[PDB]
Amino acid sequence: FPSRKDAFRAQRKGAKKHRPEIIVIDLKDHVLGRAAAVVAKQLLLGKKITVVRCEQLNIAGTEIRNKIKYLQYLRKRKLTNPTKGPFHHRAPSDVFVRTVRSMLPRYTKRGMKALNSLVAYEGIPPNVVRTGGRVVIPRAQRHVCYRSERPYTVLGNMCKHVGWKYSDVVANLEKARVEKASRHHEKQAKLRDAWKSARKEALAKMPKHNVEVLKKFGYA
Amino acid sequence: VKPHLRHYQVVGRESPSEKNPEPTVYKFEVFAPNFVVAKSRFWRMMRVKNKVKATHGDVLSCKVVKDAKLVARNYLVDIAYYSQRCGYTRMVKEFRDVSKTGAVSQAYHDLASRHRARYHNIEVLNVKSIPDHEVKHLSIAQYHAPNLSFPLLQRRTKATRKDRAIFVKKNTKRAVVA
RNA sequence: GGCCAGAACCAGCCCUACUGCAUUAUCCUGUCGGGGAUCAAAAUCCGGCGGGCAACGAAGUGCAAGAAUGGGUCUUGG
RNA sequence: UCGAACCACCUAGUAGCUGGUUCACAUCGAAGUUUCCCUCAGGAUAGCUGGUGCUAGUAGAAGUAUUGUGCGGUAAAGCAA
RNA sequence: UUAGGGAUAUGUGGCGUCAAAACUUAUGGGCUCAUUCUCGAUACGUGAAAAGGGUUGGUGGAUCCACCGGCCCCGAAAAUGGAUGACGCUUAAGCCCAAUUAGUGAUUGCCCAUUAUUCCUUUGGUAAGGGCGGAAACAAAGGAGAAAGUGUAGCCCUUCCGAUGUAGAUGUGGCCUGGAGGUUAGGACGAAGCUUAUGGCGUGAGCCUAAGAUGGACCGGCCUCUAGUGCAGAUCUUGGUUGGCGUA
RNA sequence: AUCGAAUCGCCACCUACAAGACUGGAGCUUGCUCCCUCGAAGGCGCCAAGUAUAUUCAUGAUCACAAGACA
RNA sequence: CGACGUCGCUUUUUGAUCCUUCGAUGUCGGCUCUUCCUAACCUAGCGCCGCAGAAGACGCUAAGGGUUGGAUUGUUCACCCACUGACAGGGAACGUGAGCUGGGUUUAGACCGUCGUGAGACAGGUUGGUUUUACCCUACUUAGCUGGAAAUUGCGAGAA
Ligand SMILES: [K+]
Ligand SMILES: [K+]
Ligand SMILES: [K+]
Ligand SMILES: [Mg+2]
Ligand SMILES: [Mg+2]
Ligand SMILES: [Mg+2]
Ligand SMILES: [Mg+2]
Ligand SMILES: [Mg+2]
Ligand SMILES: [Mg+2]
Ligand SMILES: [Mg+2]
Ligand SMILES: [Mg+2]
Ligand SMILES: [Mg+2]
Ligand SMILES: [Mg+2]
Ligand SMILES: [Mg+2]
Ligand SMILES: [Mg+2]
Ligand SMILES: [Mg+2]
Ligand SMILES: [Mg+2]
Ligand SMILES: [Mg+2]
Ligand SMILES: [Mg+2]
Ligand SMILES: [Mg+2]
Ligand SMILES: [Mg+2]
Ligand SMILES: [Mg+2]
Ligand SMILES: [Mg+2]
Ligand SMILES: [Mg+2]
Ligand SMILES: [Mg+2]
Ligand SMILES: [Mg+2]
Ligand SMILES: [Mg+2]
Ligand SMILES: [Mg+2]
Ligand SMILES: [Mg+2]
Ligand SMILES: [Mg+2]
Ligand SMILES: [Mg+2]
Ligand SMILES: [Mg+2]
Ligand SMILES: [Mg+2]
Ligand SMILES: [Mg+2]
Ligand SMILES: [Mg+2]
Ligand SMILES: [Mg+2]
Ligand SMILES: [Mg+2]
Ligand SMILES: [Mg+2]
Ligand SMILES: [Mg+2]
Ligand SMILES: [Mg+2]
Repeated sequence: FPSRKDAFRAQRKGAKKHRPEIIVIDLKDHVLGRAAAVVAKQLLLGKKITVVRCEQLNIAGTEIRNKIKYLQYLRKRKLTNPTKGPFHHRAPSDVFVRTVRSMLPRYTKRGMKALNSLVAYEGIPPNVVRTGGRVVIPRAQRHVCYRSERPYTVLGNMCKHVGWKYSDVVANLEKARVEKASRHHEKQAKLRDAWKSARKEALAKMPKHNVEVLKKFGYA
Repeated sequence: VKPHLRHYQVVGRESPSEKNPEPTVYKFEVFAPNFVVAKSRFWRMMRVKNKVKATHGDVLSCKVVKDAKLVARNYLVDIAYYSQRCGYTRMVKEFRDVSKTGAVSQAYHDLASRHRARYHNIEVLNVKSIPDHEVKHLSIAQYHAPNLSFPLLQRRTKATRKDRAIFVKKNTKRAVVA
């Protein structure tokens, strides 16, 4: 929440709404480690990145094997005083954040700034839905990274069985979002068709040598 | 990729002396990375077979045997290798390639993969091109059917190096970062 | 102006592009035979006989001496 | 203050043992091995190092080859010697 | 294998992030799935035997049987929570081979040293050379210098080579302190002493200037001589101070 | 109101979804044939509100943060 | 169950060594209190016996929870009397002395036996024999005040 001083300064200066350049990444069907490595390098290079749908990441192997790995991680604990010991997060977004954090120099101010430049969500929240098209990382997608014969796990199920408590809520929110977006996209089809028709018709009205140039460069 | 071994013919003899005014002349086929290695293998074979050492011998010729035109062929390779546990083991294998050097390089890679045998523990006995009706293994024989055809599945196609990108729009070819 | 910058030229140095000579035969190409397969063929393969330069930027091969004369030097001095 | 009191002096008693030992650059640069010692936590002695040179500055050179000519009883081999 | 600095190129080791390099290279070939010290990536070295069995190879024999190899699995049990360095990796970022932009055209993919090559500067030589009879001419309103020399603010110039180091040896027109014989200066228009975001010089020991809104009467340089002549620590000596602490 | 600042693509056509061992549609002969919009392009934006013989730019004097920024 | 052989594991036994500590790291046992391991005594599930039933044996997963009261002895160990579902084995500087206790071992007093000419000796027996200091840092237990997202700044702007 902004302070009254900041609001007063903004009113005095008389400026418009400002949004920094932010890249939104849809992490569905992505390999956890490779995605984390790419994101960490980009953060160190100085980008602002927001990742969505963290509950649909993939890890190679079997769900039982990865759950056992997580339980082995959970065993680690400072015996003398556990309140000071390692803190084990169960949400998929927190899992991804920790994985990225392990690939950064987290004990320097540069590393902390890079880490704070990252925001992670489960599903797609309303404040991110309408901000523009999302991107993918081609060199970290399952259908080009895993051989299809081998089994794989989905991070959401593993988190749900090791202690995450909001899988059903996330599923219901995702279903509602998809239904709403589908209705909106079913609308405006007439507008899209009208624009396509107008572009098709403009060729007969534009000058002929311009038509020839477009044909020569393949945009006809 | 072109094969990493070349086909060398080495012709040599023992230096003449009073005891042996007219020594015998020997010819040797080898597959080596270069002619220095070829000469080394030739002298090793001469020492272990005819009791003639490189310090008392002459090399009359060391040339490269050119390959024939590229045609899909069946190659039979008779090869052998040494290991401490089992002594010497000799085997005969069949490959499909376009040249003798390619077949021998494939055989070396196969031996390294399936038996952990390195270059200097391997001796090549023979290599030849054989007809289709003389092939004994089905894994090789399946490739000369008259109506062979198959699709390409589970492909990983990478873009041209100048056009590769890091972040790309979801259902779009537009690049976002590089 | 004994300050800060840009460009030009000179000497030196550094890194580029531009390349000829030897070799090829277990090879190249026709024809006859058998051999294979087919639905009939061809092709992979083996003998003879006649010609040869695989020469497109031939070849993953053995040497190379191509600046009469392209850029860098806040890495050197004018 | 006692398995030999206290005070002053010989007395700054002796210690092969423990501790210390005050400015800067420059040219060079080791040894824990030999022999003797009531010698084994110490010395003397040769070796390794520094300084000073003398002598006609290529000399009487060499942790290396080649050729010629001597020496040897380990590795291996043998028990049918 | 090491004087003070640039540029270029390498060694050992590496090229998923941490972390520079294949923004995860190829238009290279095979093998491997590992459920609570959680496969593997451990040169030296810092875990594993006898004996046994999922896939992929090889010798023989029949008309399907024995044999023996690769990778994997069982055999394999300890004391704080933990270690291929961490995360992670399985169309590997694992193991065995093999390349350099790829059957297209012949020769060095890339990254990192107190090493190699080259350039600038210093210092010392078993150092190597040249010059040193002032050529001539020239007032303000082209300039200076030019020493027969171990060592300096080096007599001047050119050239080549070496440069780390405990115990230890030696050298220095090398630094600093109290006093003596000489010589040359300074001071009430302010000596010694003391203070410093006072700069300048020297590789350095140190030297010199500035300011004092400090002080109030002595003292600097150079050549020789001389010694009770240089401090961070000795459960060091003497004096003062100090956290514990407004605490027990 | 100090405040001078670094940042230099925007859209009410991307801003919905799923699958890479099967993507436009059929046919049997199951890898070939035929048909179609021909199966590797989000839309704009880069100096006349649009492709035409219209129109002010200096002396800010040869580089210098871009002396300008609500596209 | 398993001879004759043969391969391994462990550091809860004793040896072997002499790397650290001699201008000092308080040393046996018990009491108190916490935590860890599994080579599993009881409690939960399974499998198999030469398992008719009952009572048992030999295995596998499993360390979550339990594992006692007394006589003699300084004891650890041992043995006996009882109760019980059972009375398992170990580590933590042979856990734990500025936490206690001081019975043992190991000063100076004294007696006995054996040894010695003697002063004296004996991992032989016996009796008597000072247990010091926290108010410092950290750890732990409770108890108060208070800034801060560029984690104190930029005006550097991201709403589940
Ligand atoms: K914890
Ligand atoms: K024929
Ligand atoms: K022991
Ligand atoms: Mg013919
Ligand atoms: Mg008394
Ligand atoms: Mg004395
Ligand atoms: Mg005395
Ligand atoms: Mg002594
Ligand atoms: Mg001493
Ligand atoms: Mg030296
Ligand atoms: Mg004597
Ligand atoms: Mg001593
Ligand atoms: Mg012998
Ligand atoms: Mg013999
Ligand atoms: Mg005998
Ligand atoms: Mg890390
Ligand atoms: Mg990098
Ligand atoms: Mg096998
Ligand atoms: Mg690990
Ligand atoms: Mg491991
Ligand atoms: Mg590592
Ligand atoms: Mg020099
Ligand atoms: Mg030195
Ligand atoms: Mg005096
Ligand atoms: Mg000060
Ligand atoms: Mg003195
Ligand atoms: Mg002092
Ligand atoms: Mg500006
Ligand atoms: Mg001691
Ligand atoms: Mg001590
Ligand atoms: Mg203590
Ligand atoms: Mg003590
Ligand atoms: Mg113990
Ligand atoms: Mg005590
Ligand atoms: Mg204690
Ligand atoms: Mg007692
Ligand atoms: Mg007696
Ligand atoms: Mg007693
Ligand atoms: Mg702030
Ligand atoms: Mg702000």
